[PDB]
Amino acid sequence: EFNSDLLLAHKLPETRYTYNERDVAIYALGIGACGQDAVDSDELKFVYHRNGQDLIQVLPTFASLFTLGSLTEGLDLPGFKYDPSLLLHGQQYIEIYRPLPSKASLINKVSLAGLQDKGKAAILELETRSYEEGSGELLCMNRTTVFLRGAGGFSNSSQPFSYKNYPSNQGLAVKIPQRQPLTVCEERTQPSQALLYRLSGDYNPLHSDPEFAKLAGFPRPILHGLCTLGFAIKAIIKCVCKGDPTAVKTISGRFLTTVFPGETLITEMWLEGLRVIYQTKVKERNKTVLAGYVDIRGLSS
Amino acid sequence: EFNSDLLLAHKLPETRYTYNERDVAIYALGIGACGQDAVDSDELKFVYHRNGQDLIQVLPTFASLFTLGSLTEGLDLPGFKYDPSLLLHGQQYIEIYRPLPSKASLINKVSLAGLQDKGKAAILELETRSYEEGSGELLCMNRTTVFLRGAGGFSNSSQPFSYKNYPSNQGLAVKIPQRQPLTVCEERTQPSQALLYRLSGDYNPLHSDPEFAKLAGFPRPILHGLCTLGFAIKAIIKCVCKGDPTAVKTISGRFLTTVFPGETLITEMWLEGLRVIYQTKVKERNKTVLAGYVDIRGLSSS
Repeated sequence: EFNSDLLLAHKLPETRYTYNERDVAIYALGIGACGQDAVDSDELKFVYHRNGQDLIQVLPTFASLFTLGSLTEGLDLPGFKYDPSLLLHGQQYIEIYRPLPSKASLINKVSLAGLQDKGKAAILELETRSYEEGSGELLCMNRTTVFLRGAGGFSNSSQPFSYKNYPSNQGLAVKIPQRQPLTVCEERTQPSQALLYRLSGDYNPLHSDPEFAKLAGFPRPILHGLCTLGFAIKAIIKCVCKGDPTAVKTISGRFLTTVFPGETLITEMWLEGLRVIYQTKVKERNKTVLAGYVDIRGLSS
Repeated sequence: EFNSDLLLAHKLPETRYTYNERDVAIYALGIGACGQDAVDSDELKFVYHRNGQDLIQVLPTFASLFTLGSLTEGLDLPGFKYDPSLLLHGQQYIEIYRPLPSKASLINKVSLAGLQDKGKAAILELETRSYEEGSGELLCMNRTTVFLRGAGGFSNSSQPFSYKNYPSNQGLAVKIPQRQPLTVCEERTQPSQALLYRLSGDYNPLHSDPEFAKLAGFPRPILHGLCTLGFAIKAIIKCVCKGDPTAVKTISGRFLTTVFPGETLITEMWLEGLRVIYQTKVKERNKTVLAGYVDIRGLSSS
């Protein structure tokens, strides 16, 4: 019952998403803004402004909230079924075309960017393009890569189905350079980090419910992968971009191991031209949990 | 009078662009579609269709017409002046997000993507984002890179101004692999190629007027670089993409040497994953005129 033509021709429905400056600030606190210093000049601008909360600046990983809903709700594709509870989020890819406003109404155009038959699992890549309702301008684009356990085996083993409808270098794993890191930044997450971060939209019991997380194989609920990503990109903004969030042009994050709220995240950064290569480790268990890159603006001044 | 902040905050006005299926076919003929064979199944679909001309397919380099006008008129940027006649077109970069329709009404939002003080010249990069009027969807994006002779020295030479507002890997020069090419395709351009291609929009006398071209430093009028680019990308569509223009997702082309209408273009191609690395030479003078890459769709069922 799987036909590739029908699936490639299928059109996924568009979405609306609305947010305001209070949503922006709750997100920023959810990913640790001013977590260590209330008067941190670099990070205070993400949660407060003397002339009104509408003037706070948006952290670029906020754009990841614009995808929420599709994959875990269901998302019916012609000739391709999967179990959403065994879904794993493999990587996130974000491109920021314009600085994100502190409030907006978005229209999200969604499209199937990739599908691979991997034997027992399938890899699915969904693209969300977020247009601002007033201007009509494209603010950003997200590509979400999920590992759909149990969803494989829908095509012929002689030629497994592989589909990539985007430039293949985007989100490619980049090797960690052999030299010492340019800058290392360390930040502790709060014991309640997941309970606060989930108020930005992702209410998955896996990050809040002890019993549910035990049944998933974890001794306590685990921090959202996208929260970890927010911490890392925040660190890059602080330690490489001189505090300016609008320096961030692309974000690639590959998720590796689980993080538990209350642990300390260490982000190591290298600079390769105008690409920041980075890696984030949990200090306590000394495990790498996140890796990727950030393309940044070049400006001599 | 040059301030970096004032320039970065400056917003360029948007433009409208309209085309139909006749514009598409004239373009396709302008970059050599069916140049060698009228009944070529691979290329006839770019200029004719059994069920009406509106069902012809659009060659992706057609999107380069959506930029025309900007740099050549003048385009005033705060604190930065330049002479548009001393403009040289260094590279083109195109991203195709959806296959281009055979007729459209576009809104082009334009923005300053890059500016460099290179001593006596400046490098300027303009981005055009083309939205379809009905859907509002972003069809494609162009980045045009021009070397503006005489425009340098606008910043303190003590710290030359460099500004790049896009992911720097896009359009990077990629090394030609040391192995032999996967595929080579060669096509003769027509002596009148530039006279036909300019009817798609670029009426610069440099490609049509013998006296004007001599005064620019050329023995005869030269073919538009974007015409050469059309030839290269068409060759890649036929020789790598099995004839499907919608396989093309990205186009980078760096212009290197002059081409004269009537010369024969040789395109060499290499495959590195889903990136085609390419190079175009003029057969007669054995000179490289164009180089870049094309990112293509991956689809196992093709």
